[PDB]
Amino acid sequence: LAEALHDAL
Ligand SMILES: [Co+2]
Repeated sequence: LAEALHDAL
C-alpha cells in the first residue's frame, strides 16, 4: 500500500 500510494501521488 505505502509504495502504491507513493507512486500514485
Ligand atoms: Co513504486
